[PDB]
Formats: sequence, structure tokens, C-alpha cells
Amino acid sequence: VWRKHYITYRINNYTPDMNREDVDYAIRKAFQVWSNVTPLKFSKINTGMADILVVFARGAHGDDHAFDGKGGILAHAFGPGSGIGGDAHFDEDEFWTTHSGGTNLFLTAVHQIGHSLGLGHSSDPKAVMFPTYKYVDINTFRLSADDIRGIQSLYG
Ligand SMILES: CC(=O)N[C@@H]1[C@@H](O)[C@H](O)[C@@H](CO)O[C@H]1n1cc(CN([C@@H](C(=O)O)C(C)C)S(=O)(=O)c2ccc(-c3ccccc3)cc2)nn1
Ligand SMILES: [Ca+2]
Ligand SMILES: [Ca+2]
Ligand SMILES: [Ca+2]
Ligand SMILES: [Zn+2]
Ligand SMILES: [Zn+2]
Repeated sequence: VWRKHYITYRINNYTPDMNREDVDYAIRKAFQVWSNVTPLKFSKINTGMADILVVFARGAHGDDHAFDGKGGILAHAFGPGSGIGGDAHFDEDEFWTTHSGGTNLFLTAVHQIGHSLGLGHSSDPKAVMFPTYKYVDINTFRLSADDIRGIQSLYG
């Protein structure tokens, strides 16, 4: 688990799929999902070393877990720790979108951030930490009880 409650993140690079403001906005909103139900606070930084580095990359990208082209694996993230720990990577060969029509960035980022914070997967198809991606209505997006129980048992 992170052994602090103030956690920074940095966006390493941007996908050409979406407007930058939409990337910023999806990432910022995905952190809010988790800071709304825990005592964690997340700050974006623009220089220096962040706890959570957000990367868009294709294929092999230097961490011994290469991506696989369009389809299959969408993204992955490392559990809490220094260095690469916490970092969240998105497969650039996906087509990242603000709504539907590709792979939704916001929803995928919520799921990945859950792993950066120390969460495993849920057996609840309504949970964001469910292992399978589906587009759900963002307007009615809510964490499930199982998400809330898991994050709260790590962080309060
Ligand atoms: C054991 C298993 O899950 N096998 C399937 C296998 O069933 C599937 O056919 C294959 C396709 O290549 O992907 C395999 N797969 C998927 C994954 C999970 N993926 C990663 C992850 O959990 O974050 C990992 C790489 C870290 S993942 O597939 O990339 C992934 C990423 C995000 C989500 C998600 C969930 C809820 C909301 C929004 C997005 C779902 C899946 N791992 N292995
Ligand atoms: Ca890190
Ligand atoms: Ca892929
Ligand atoms: Ca892409
Ligand atoms: Zn990676
Ligand atoms: Zn997962």
C-alpha cells in the first residue's frame, strides 16, 4: 500500500488519439473517483519524479511487459512501490476515446489506478475492478460496494 496519503502523478506523454485537455480531464477525473471514497489526495505535477507515472506506449517499452497491438491487453499498472511501482501504462495501439467508439480512457484509467493503489480484481461485473472491459454509461458511473470495500480496507 502507499504509506502516505498525498500521492503525485505525472503524464509522461500524450496519445495523439484525443485532445490533450480530454486526456488531462479523463485522468484527473479517474483519480477523483478514488479520492472521493478514501483519505488519499492526488496532485498532478509537471516536473520532477511523481509517484504514479502515466505513460502511453506500444509494443515493448522497457519494463519487461510488452503490449500486443490493437485488442487483447489494453493497459497495465504496477502495485505501490518506488521506481516503476505505481506507474500506469496504456497501450498506444488502442484507440483511446472520451466516450465510446474505441476504448474509453476514463474507465480504463479508473481500473488501472485501482491496481496502482494496491487493488486486485473483483468477481462483480458491476465493479470497476472487474477484469473484463465493457463500456458502461459514464453518466451513471459509480464505484460498486466491492470496489469501496477493497479500497477502504487498504486506506480507510
Ligand atoms: C487471465 C486473463 O485474464 N486472461 C485474459 C484472456 O482471457 C484474454 O483472452 C486475453 C486477451 O489477450 O487477455 C488476458 N488478460 C487480460 C488481462 C487484464 N488486463 C490488465 C488489467 O487487469 O489491468 C492486465 C494486463 C494488468 S487488460 O486486459 O489489459 C484490462 C485492462 C483494463 C480493464 C478494465 C476493466 C474495467 C474497466 C475498464 C477497463 C480490463 C482488462 N490480463 N490477461
Ligand atoms: Ca512510480
Ligand atoms: Ca493491446
Ligand atoms: Ca492509439
Ligand atoms: Zn508497461
Ligand atoms: Zn485489472
